[PDB]
Amino acid sequence: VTPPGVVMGLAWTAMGGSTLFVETSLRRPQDKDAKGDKDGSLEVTGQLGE
Amino acid sequence: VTPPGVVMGLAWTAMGGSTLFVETSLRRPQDKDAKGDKDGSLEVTGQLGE
Repeated sequence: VTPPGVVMGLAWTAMGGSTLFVETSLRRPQDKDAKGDKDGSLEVTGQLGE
Repeated sequence: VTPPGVVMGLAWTAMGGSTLFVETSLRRPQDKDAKGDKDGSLEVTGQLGE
């Protein structure tokens, strides 16, 4: 069913190809300040090459 | 059609030359405060050499 925020993705791996999923999630409560103005920094993960 | 904020650009690459584009875009809502006085800091990207 792919609950919100997950998407399928094809990938041309070193052997064959595989239907790797990509996922995301909140990492803190949202309304820390109704006026809050701070960039919603992303934090990537999964053995990234630069 | 070159939608706003994109300009053509010649480049004397390592082999030949190619008409690579340069692109830009807003990264936050601008009117975070109608009175806001913060430097519109740029963020360059694309494997920059210093």
